[PDB]
Amino acid sequence: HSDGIFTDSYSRYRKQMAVKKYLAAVL
Amino acid sequence: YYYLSVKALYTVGYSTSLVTLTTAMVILCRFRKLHCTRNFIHMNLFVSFMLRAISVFIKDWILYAEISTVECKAVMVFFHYCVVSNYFWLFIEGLYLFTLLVETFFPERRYFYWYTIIGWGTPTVCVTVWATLRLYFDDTGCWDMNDSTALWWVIKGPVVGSIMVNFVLFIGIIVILVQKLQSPDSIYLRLARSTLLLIPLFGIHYTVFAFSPENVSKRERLVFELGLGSFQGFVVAVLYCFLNGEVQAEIKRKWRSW
Amino acid sequence: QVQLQESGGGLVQPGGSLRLSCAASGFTFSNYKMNWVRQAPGKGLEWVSDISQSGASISYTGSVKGRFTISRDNAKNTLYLQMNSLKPEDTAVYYCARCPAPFTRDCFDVTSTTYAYRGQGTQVTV
Amino acid sequence: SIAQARKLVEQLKMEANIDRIKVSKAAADLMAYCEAHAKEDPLLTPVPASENPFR
Amino acid sequence: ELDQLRQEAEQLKNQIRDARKACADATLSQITNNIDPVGRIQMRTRRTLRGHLAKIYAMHWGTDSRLLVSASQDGKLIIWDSYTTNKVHAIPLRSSWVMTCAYAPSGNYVACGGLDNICSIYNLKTREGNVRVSRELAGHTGYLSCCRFLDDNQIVTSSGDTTCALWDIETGQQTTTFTGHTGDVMSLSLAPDTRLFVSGACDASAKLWDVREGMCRQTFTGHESDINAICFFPNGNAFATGSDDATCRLFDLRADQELMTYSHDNIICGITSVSFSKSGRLLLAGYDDFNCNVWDALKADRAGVLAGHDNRVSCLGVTDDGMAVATGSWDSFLKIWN
Amino acid sequence: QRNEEKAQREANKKIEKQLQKDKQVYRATHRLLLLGSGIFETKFQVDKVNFHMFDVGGQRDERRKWIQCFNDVTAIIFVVANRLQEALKLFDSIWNNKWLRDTSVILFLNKQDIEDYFPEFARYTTPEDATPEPGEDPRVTRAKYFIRDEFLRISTASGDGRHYCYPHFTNIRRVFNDCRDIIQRMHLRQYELL
Repeated sequence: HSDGIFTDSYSRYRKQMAVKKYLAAVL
Repeated sequence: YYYLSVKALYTVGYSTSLVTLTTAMVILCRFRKLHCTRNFIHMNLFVSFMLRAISVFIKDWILYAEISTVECKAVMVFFHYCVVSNYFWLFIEGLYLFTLLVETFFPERRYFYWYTIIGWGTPTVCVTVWATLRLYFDDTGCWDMNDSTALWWVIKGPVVGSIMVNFVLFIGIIVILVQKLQSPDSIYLRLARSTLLLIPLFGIHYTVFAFSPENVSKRERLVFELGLGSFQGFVVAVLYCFLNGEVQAEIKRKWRSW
Repeated sequence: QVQLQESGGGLVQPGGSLRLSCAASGFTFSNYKMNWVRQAPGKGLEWVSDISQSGASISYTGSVKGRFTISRDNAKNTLYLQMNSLKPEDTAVYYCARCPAPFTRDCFDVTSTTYAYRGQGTQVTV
Repeated sequence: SIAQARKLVEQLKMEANIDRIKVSKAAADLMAYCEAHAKEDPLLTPVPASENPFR
Repeated sequence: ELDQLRQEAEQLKNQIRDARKACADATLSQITNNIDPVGRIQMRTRRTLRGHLAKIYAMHWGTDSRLLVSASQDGKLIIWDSYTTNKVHAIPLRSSWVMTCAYAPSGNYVACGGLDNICSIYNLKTREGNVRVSRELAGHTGYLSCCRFLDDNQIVTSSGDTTCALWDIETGQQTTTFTGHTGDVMSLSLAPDTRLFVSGACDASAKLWDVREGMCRQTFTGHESDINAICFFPNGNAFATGSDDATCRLFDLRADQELMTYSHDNIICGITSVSFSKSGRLLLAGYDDFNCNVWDALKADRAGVLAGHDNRVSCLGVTDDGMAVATGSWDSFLKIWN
Repeated sequence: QRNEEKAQREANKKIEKQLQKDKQVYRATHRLLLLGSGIFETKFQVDKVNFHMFDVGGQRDERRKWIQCFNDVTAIIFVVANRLQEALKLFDSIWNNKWLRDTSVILFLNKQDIEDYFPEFARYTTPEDATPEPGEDPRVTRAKYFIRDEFLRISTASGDGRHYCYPHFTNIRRVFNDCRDIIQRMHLRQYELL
């Protein structure tokens, strides 16, 4: 539905800002 | 960013569609002249809207502080329920008016009892099948990702299903309504006014982006279906509870009684 | 006591002109839609004219259109019927009926003389 | 008719011979009845919730 | 012969008019002006009886002030226990259009009639325990607008053919036929002693009858339109009427003339039901509008309203002990106000 | 006492079960007043739909009181046969009655092969949209549609959409279809969409 797409997109976004930041410090 | 631009937009939509539907739910319950078998369909819709606005205020808080707790796994099941149950009370309400025009005579009137079993019962079936499918195949965190599209179509299936069916029932009502206008018993002006009334009640704005892939256009799909689409509960209240000749009379009569 | 005592009428030559009055008493004349009905010799009652309580909302039967004219004076509680161009078949007993309830737009005044808020009639012979 | 119009004569004569008392005497007995039964009117006087069966 | 017979009756009716003008020396309002008013009388719906598919037309309290029978257009006659809200009987009728219902003063029978012209008497206390029609009093040529029990055998019925009739249930044929009205009779009310009964019709006239002799004692003409409801004063020496004239009037049997009118400019709806309180101080009158007024029957000043029906109030009745005021409406719901 | 109140509350429980088996049969049947021993009922069924038509036979010709009973009726079947100006003045009262203001009026017009009672008939020409059935002159068609336009002068001068007139020419099929249009327009009006 419409809310199940925002949570898919926003959760994957916050996870991307967490992995791409943790990988940025160690690299 | 853009996500906090929408997340801070529907929390105002889900909020003004919560102080308006509760006020609408009170007027429908307080005045006993407004107790029909159609105002019980509206009352079940108004509660399904409030269950959707409440379950999202909890969902955002649990998922985002603004850890994979079992309380996530129990709030997503409550989130995919109070939303799927809203796409079904929009469909049931379109099916009710369609069975008031078609099948006009010998109305069994047990349909209203079967409607609660479909409005509040079919979501419980489709959510539980989705929930018990996550614990067995894909259990990732709070399962807010929905990466497994096969398991996501268990929720998006009935949701989109009640949008292609609630659309053909919207046309069937428009076809029947215009025949009442075509008969000799400003024709474009009132037919257009009536169409603007059936759109928020049936959720026809969901037909625009339904059957469309999630990736093709998502930045505009969410500002339309969630930004201004979360104001549907508010529009449904003021159009059908307020601004209604039958309901407005009750406040008027009970005003002179005061 | 709702008393509708009308006046006028009599014998006039075909083509003459009469003026039927109706002195109404016993009720607030300005609240009721007054009527005019007649009973032709050998036939039941038929409706002739009426007028709303407002003062200007008038209807006639097809056979008296243009010839007859109803008019009421609420300040005097009187109902008139200016009859002009009297045809020979327009001879009957003219009753000054009244609609039953006040502030309404419906009337049931032609009821086989069993109507209570009606006059005794005036003979109009032509 | 002539038959039903005669009934209106034999009746108005029978109603004209009845004895009518003055309304200063006939209306002084209506209030005087409402002053001897004002205590036994549960609607006129507030009823206590104990005796009231519709509490 | 009608040349003089119709005009001398105008002089005969005229010498009746000034005889009533000779008795009018002090209006009821002037006499009751000294009495201290009742202020505001606010009653509230204690019970709301439900279960009638169609609009209620008539109700009648039992003499025990507990049970009450309500008649509805659904074709169902229901006896309710105003105390416990329970339904005692659910008598189904043959004809759905029943415009009246009565409760016997012994609680054994209930009557109902309407557009079928028949007055069916239903026996409650039967040997089989059920309820069925005992007699069908078929002698009227118009609809039945009212029904009142004198005994378990004598029932006086008001009909739409301008005639009231006294019946004998054990036989089924009219003991007496009361004639004199020129419009269809809409309501009657038995006197406290059940020796006389007034009756209002659609000719704006109320006639005081005599059940034994079958004649018309007096005729009261004060209204301007169809008298829809009538009720005796508890003293038995007065009665109140309600017409489509949007006014209520208190006539007097001993003064032969109208004593007081109960009208207001805000109300244009005709009174559809009239009843008195046990003390005879209040005059509860139903109206075409949902609200039912409460009139100080001595000061003609309004003293309360019962605006909860939400539909035209078909019927209205105060208990014999004066406890409750059951009001019925086209909304299909009968509300008890205390 | 608690036991007899239990027996009483069980009698209310058996009654309310019957009042529910009657509410279904009451909503299924559609009442019809046939205007023109105190009342005659005709029970016909079209497409398994129970219709109850009630002819007022033994009632007097003063209707201002017993006509208020038929306000919850589906439609007032009004058969028309100066017998025509009397029906125009009666239809004008059924239409402008506060109680019958929400009651549609199906209307039938019997006609066979008008100027003395109505003078505008010498100046009325049948509208071109009128469809005459073959078998009779185009002059009675000018008369059949003049009377039809005389009842629609009243049906349209008042009524904001609460009740509708359905004029016809002369069965039960036309009352069936017209009753469906009456209820459908009632449901659409409740939803405030028309």
